[PDB]
Amino acid sequence: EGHSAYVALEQRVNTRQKGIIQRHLSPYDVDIRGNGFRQIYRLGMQKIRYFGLIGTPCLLVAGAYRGIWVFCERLEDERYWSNAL
Amino acid sequence: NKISLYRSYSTTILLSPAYSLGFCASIFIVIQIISGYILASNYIASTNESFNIIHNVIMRELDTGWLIRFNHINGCAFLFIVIYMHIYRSLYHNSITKTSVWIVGIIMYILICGIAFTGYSLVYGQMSLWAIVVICSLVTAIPFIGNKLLILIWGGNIVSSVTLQRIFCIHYLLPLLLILFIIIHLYNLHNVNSTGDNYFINNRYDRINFYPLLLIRDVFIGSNILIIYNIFVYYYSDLFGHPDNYVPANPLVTPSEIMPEFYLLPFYALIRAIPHKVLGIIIMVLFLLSLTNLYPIYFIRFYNNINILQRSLLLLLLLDLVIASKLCLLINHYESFYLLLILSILCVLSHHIYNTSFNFSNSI
Amino acid sequence: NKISLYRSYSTTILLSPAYSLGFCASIFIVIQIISGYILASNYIASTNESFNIIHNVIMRELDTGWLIRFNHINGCAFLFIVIYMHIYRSLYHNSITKTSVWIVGIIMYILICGIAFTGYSLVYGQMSLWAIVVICSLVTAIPFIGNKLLILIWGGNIVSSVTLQRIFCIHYLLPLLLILFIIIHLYNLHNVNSTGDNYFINNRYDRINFYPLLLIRDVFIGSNILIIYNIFVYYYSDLFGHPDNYVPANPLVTPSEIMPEFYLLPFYALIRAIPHKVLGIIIMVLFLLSLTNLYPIYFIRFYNNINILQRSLLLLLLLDLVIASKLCLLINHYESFYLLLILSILCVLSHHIYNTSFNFSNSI
Amino acid sequence: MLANFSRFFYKTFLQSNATLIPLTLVFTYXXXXXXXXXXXXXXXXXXXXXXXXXXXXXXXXXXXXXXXXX
Amino acid sequence: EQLDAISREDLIRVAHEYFYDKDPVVAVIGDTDNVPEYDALRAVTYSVDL
Amino acid sequence: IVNRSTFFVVKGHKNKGLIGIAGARHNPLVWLPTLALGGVWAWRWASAGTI
Amino acid sequence: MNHERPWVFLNKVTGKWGACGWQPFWKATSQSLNYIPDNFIALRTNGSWVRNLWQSSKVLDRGLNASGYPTVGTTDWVRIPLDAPLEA
Ligand code: HEM
Ligand code: HEM
Ligand code: HEM
Ligand code: HEM
Repeated sequence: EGHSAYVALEQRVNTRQKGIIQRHLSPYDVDIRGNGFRQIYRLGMQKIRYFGLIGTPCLLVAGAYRGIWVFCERLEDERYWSNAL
Repeated sequence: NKISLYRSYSTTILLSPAYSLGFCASIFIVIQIISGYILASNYIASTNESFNIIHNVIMRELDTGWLIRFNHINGCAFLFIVIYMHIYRSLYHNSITKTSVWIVGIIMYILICGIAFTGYSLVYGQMSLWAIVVICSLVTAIPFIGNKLLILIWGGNIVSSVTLQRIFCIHYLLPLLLILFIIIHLYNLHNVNSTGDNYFINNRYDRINFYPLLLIRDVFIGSNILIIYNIFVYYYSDLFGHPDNYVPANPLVTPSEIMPEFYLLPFYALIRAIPHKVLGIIIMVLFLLSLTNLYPIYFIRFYNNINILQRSLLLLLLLDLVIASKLCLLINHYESFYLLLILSILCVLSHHIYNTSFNFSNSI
Repeated sequence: NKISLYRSYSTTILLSPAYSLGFCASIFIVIQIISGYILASNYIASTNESFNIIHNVIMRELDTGWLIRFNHINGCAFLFIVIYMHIYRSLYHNSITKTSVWIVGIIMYILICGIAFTGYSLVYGQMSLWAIVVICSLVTAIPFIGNKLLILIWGGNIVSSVTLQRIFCIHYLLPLLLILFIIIHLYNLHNVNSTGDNYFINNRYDRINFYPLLLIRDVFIGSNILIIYNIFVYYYSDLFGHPDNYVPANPLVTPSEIMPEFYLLPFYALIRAIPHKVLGIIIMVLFLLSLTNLYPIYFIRFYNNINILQRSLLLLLLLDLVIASKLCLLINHYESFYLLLILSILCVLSHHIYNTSFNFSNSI
Repeated sequence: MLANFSRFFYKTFLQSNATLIPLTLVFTYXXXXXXXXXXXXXXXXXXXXXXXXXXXXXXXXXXXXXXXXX
Repeated sequence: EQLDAISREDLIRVAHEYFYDKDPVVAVIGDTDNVPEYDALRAVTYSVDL
Repeated sequence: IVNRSTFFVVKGHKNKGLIGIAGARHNPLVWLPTLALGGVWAWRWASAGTI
Repeated sequence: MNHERPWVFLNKVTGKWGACGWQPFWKATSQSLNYIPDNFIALRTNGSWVRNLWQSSKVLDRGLNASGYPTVGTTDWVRIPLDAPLEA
């Protein structure tokens, strides 16, 4: 791990770290249900908003393609029903 | 020294469940390797015994030879599904910055397409024979040395027993090279580490040990995806296939519609949307070569971030590929779908993966 | 940086031409891989049409399928000759000190013996069938599972096309594992370097660049070895084989004498010199396991020098092995040679490769 | 003589890969391929001529011609 | 007077006569653990492209 | 030649290539005889004439 | 082109002298009307070496002690430059 590209990068870029205090609890003292429903709600809402954002162009283009698909499908149905093939 | 085992490799904490797709693909590679080795131990490659030895010996003389065959088929299909999800995630999170990992992955993708095609050729059925014929007709369009080349590929003017035997040797050989390339894939990744949901440069205090947390997450996601996989093995065994491949090959008869497997359809579209055969070959080669990142080499290039516009365009690319596959299958009877087929193919060919910083410059 | 290429790895100046045996072995591994891949692309494994497609389709319909087959046979023979010389050299210069290199080498030797056996089985001739029968009968002596295991291995009570198909798949697969183990062999060697004629601890001023001097020496020695090898491919094409293998196998008829290939005879001797079957199997396993250096594991051990007495005893080992092979094949008509066969086997089993410093100590 | 000839030969042929590669190809063709291989072929074909396949075929045709007209 | 009459082509010819694909003489004092040996140095006095 | 200042300039990242030395390469027309002879020589078939 | 300026060989034991120099020459072809050839034997000079040779002829033929001049290889010939008139 010490001879890895990401370790080399962190040594080149980051300074010698100082003044950082981390606190960790053992999993036997942490409840798996502790922050469950709140996180479910928050993440669901976030993903709903984000997909509503980034999905709009796809929705618009899919609507245009659906219009074209309907037109072509009924054109070909009319062609087949009149022996015009 | 168990501690030394824990700390031999550390990753970011932002590995969402979407980062187990590589492990799922590994599971399916293992399944394909084992099932294929068991099948090959009961397989004879010839035009007089191949189709029979699959449906009359493998699937009816053994206890669960049918189960082994269904595993092989549906494992191929699910391997392709998982690999497509893997690629889509890599594009979504701007993982092209992992240059070694990306190049090895593209090589593996091309290899896996080749493996799937050659394997589908081994069931000497109607679809297998006529897919071989169509692809080789693509081959013979090469200027100058095409026809001779075709003969060398077939060992004759038609597909025959020697053709099946060489295809069998290729199908056996390639997956092991794929295994080596997977090893290289993982070696490069462990050299550069994983992106995660967001890209950060972390010191050892911000990273976590890979073992055993991520192995347990991989087991969990793998069991879920194996449930989904086995739903198809036992209850939709023939959903990822065409029934005409259960008809023994008839060189004198061509099927009504020759259609490849769902995971090769996009490539097939690139051939139907380009009228000139030579131009189609050239465009396919350029497409495959352009998925890579082998140019520039000695010009300074670096990678910037990705944004919401790019993510939305990626979703659009997915839509266009799906539409192109369906339409390229539909154009056989209805000729008015050429408009939408060509439109979708042109849209696919004009998708930006890497934002060229060279877009902006000044003239002398 | 061409200079960086020259200095990437350096070795000792005391590399006599005897240190090209590994390169020659790699040459014959390459030849075997290529010729075997060409043969397997024209091969059908089945008792009905195996012997026929080797002798009637591969040899007589292709342009030089006969030459491919002869290359493959004599390449196996010469690969074993070169490996035996390689082992003899490594014992002569006390190369058991390269612990990792030696252990990988022994694993590779076992793999190659298996590859040779499974390959010889594929020619469904009299010798192949009855060598399989004898070996699998030796399998039948295991306590409490000999018949269940034998049935599992053969797929039935008798050798058949399923057995041929298993053997074909194993013969195809094993050489690729062999290539991986060759890569590991060379990796370890580069880690610990070579011995040369004598062992010295040299600084960089006493070592020479490996490339291109030793590459050119390898080319020269390989050229001479290939001349010698081709004198057999073209003029003595069946010197190492047995004519009874040019007879299609009859399960109802047993050959007068069942003799394996000349590179397995020593093992066969161990079987013939031990009247009890279980004891013979135990001795075979112990022999193969004692060739390795996996014990002691945590006790402190180190290797001292080698001397003229040990080299003379090494010559004696060679003599005993050769005589044991010849006698093992002679004893089928001449009963009095059992004495000399047993004597040679006993002399072989009590040969000291590693002189243990634990031979001298005191008591509490 | 050898000094000047050596200098000329080196400076003309061996100094540049642009000439050394075609010189090597000329050696391959007009010496190894069409001078040793073809030479041995012609020599073998000539030594064993009385019992040649072509000779046998010709004699066969002649004997058939003789037998037919009788 | 003789120094302003030198031609660039003449200088190039002199440089090519004595440097390109010639045997050098090397002297090293110090940590020869890192200084390349003669053989490598003899192989870099010419280029494949030329 | 491009009529653009479209390349990132870095200290010392100059005259980098694979095969030769920048500024010391022949006219690319000197390799035409080599390529021609190599193509004509290599592109040939061989048969043992076994009946 | 840049070669040596013309010189004078002088043999000691025989005591016999003679001028010499490098003569360029090329394959004959059409000439140029607008060009009078420059000084080619003594490049970049006003051609005084002829005057120096004419002046020095009496000195050399009379007998010159040229032991202070370089020799030509292992022979008995020495080179006298014609950059300046020779008086000794
Ligand atoms: C060494 C590993 C493998 C071996 C030995 C092997 C062997 C075989 C054999 C003998 C068949 C024909 C039997 C049959 O059709 O049921 C086959 C079919 C097939 N293989 Fe493989 N295979 C291997 C790996 C793979 C891989 C990695 C893939 C790709 C996912 C793959 C895809 C296929 C496909 C698509 C078929 C035809 C499916 C069908 O029968 O309809 N194989 N393989
Ligand atoms: C057999 C098919 C493949 C397998 C088994 C495979 C396996 C893996 C594994 C195990 C990882 C690390 C775990 C992870 O991050 O998901 C990974 C990462 C990656 N793979 Fe693949 N891969 C495959 C195909 C591909 C393809 C086709 C590409 C496209 C070029 C690709 C590109 C990547 C990238 C970019 C990453 C790192 C993503 C990141 O962390 O930023 N892989 N792969
Ligand atoms: C993947 C590489 C290889 C493949 C695909 C392969 C395939 C085959 C096949 C199809 C045959 C039967 C055809 C015949 O008997 O002429 C055969 C025979 C044989 N192979 Fe291989 N082989 C490979 C590598 C090796 C290696 C490394 C050895 C080791 C010496 C070996 C030893 C033999 C022997 C002894 C025979 C039987 C000789 C005989 O025909 O009398 N093969 N192999
Ligand atoms: C596939 C067959 C084998 C190949 C291709 C192979 C290849 C090589 C090569 C290339 C080397 C280094 C070059 C040399 O010293 O000759 C080497 C060294 C060595 N090999 Fe192997 N080897 C093979 C089998 C074995 C076996 C069966 C042994 C027995 C244990 C063995 C033991 C060694 C040892 C001890 C050395 C180092 C000798 C020394 O430098 O003192 N090899 N081998």
